[PDB]
Amino acid sequence: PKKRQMEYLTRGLIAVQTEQGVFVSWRFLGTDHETTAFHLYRDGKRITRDPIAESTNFLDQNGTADSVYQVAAVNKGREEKLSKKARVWQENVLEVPLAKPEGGVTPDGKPYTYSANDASVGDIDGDGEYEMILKWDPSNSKDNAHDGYTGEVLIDAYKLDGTFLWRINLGRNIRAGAHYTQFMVYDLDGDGKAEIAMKTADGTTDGKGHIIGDEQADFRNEQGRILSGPEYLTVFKGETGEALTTVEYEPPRGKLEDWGDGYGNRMDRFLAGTAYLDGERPSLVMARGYYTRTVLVAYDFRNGRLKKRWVFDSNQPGHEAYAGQGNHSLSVADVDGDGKDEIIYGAMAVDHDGTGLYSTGLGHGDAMHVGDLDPSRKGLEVFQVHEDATKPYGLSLRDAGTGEILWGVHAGTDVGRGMAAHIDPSYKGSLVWGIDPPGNDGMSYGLFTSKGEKISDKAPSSANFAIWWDGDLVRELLDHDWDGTIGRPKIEKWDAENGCLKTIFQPAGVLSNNGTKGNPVLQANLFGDWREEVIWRTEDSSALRIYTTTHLTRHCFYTLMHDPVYRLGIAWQNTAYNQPPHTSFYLGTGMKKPPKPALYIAGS
Ligand SMILES: [Ca+2]
Ligand SMILES: [Ca+2]
Ligand SMILES: [Ca+2]
Ligand SMILES: [Ca+2]
Ligand SMILES: [Ca+2]
Ligand SMILES: [Ca+2]
Ligand SMILES: [Ca+2]
Ligand SMILES: [Ca+2]
Ligand SMILES: [Ca+2]
Repeated sequence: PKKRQMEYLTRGLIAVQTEQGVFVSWRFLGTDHETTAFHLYRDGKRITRDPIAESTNFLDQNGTADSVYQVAAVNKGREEKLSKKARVWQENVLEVPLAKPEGGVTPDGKPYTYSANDASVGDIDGDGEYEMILKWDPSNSKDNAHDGYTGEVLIDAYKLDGTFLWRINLGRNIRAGAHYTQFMVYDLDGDGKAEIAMKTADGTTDGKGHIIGDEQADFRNEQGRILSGPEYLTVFKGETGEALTTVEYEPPRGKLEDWGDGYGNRMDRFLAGTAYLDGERPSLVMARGYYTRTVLVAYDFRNGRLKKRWVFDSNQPGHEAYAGQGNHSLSVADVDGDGKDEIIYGAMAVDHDGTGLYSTGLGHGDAMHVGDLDPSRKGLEVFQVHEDATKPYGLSLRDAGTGEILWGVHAGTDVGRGMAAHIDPSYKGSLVWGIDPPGNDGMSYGLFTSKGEKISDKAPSSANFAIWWDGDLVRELLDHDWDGTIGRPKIEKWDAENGCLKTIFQPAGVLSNNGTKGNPVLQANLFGDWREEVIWRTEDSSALRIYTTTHLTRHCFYTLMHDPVYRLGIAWQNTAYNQPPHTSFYLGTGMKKPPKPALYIAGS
């Protein structure tokens, strides 16, 4: 296999106080050998005798609040350089204080405030530790079709120690809302440091205070929309937030009505992804449209410049059937076995070279999941739900590479949420299900194996994120309890024996994001072992709280950020209606040994 550019990562050693001792976990790196084992040191002294070789975690019954840990890789009996010293966290929470921006007033005299919203991660300085890239959302942010002015969108960078690095202000000409700004954080050129790409406009102010274009320009109409004036695409330096290059946004508006309405409702439907279109280095993919005209534009970033790679446009001859298929998210994976990434754009797919891969014709939906959902069947599968009541299926399971529909279930109505996850150890692969979102009819559309066997008419009442949280191979479920105004985050576990969800984590003082959608700020394997961390905002957005597991595992996996599908999932997590990340391999009961990551480290 081709070796993919990936991020340098430190051991990511953490230590957390529990009632039974100090829980320690660290990364198994893509550069480690399958036979690599580990020694642990507490207060300078080795506390392991036999190197730890079956996991990258440890419960130290002799650890105290004052203990300091280091880990060393061991290969062929030879021990390597010890990690940085890790101190013991008092709780399984790392709190990152925020510089909460002050609210304001829109032109119509209506006040707004800010809350901490979607995030992404990138290593902006190349030291092997992630920084947080955080989007602030004003309290007046808008669904496209709802009129009204919005507060300016702000994007911040923070170090995990709470250091505020910079703020980008997108300015008055970028409307706030789920479907507008899609911020892509990645080391696009391979120097070892992440940059940030997003759509910008006249009046966007970068991290060093430099304004893009005309500072005086105001393209907001009486309804608070921006439907005129230049549109730009900017790559910002990770370290400083400074604009590196700005180009014209593609595709341009053209005649408004050609998108299907004159209000920009369909036109201003943006998505973004990072994809290894050559199977070796990342490319940037900025997308516009899914209900009607659908356009994906690929770029390569090198030596301070964006260069257009290709354009997929449903208006192109032979591509008409590709319109109306995109979801409020996209997925990225090598689905056809050529080593190169394809874009799974909801109910259709675009090949690595920008040609049409397939269109299912099943139409736009609000959730999708690409992974090895049926490990008995060669290749990846796509499970998704569908919104159009007139279409054949409310939920569909297909071959990811050919688009062949393996099975589907008719609904004759919008199926607004869906999940695919290994929640039942007695089925090798994912169960899949569809349910109504909160504040709707509370309907279930069934729980099925990925082969289409109906387990029950009543599906798990959570269909949002799935998260590896505890020690076992089953995936847990992340959602919230929505009360009509706010959501209280939770992680739940499926009880397959009696067909119910049990709450296993529900932290106080934090809120979910994006209304009924109930998103975390971010879910990602940020540090420690292969289990995933989760970030939620405090109620007042004075801080982010990053939660990490303290459940001991007997299982060992390479860090998920070194997985070619999972890492790209983190990059698109913020995109429109946030979707959860998946592994390129089947992780679950009865799994075969995963292949070691085929990679090289950017920046040597
Ligand atoms: Ca860093
Ligand atoms: Ca870079
Ligand atoms: Ca491929
Ligand atoms: Ca291909
Ligand atoms: Ca939708
Ligand atoms: Ca499969
Ligand atoms: Ca589990
Ligand atoms: Ca972890
Ligand atoms: Ca989002």
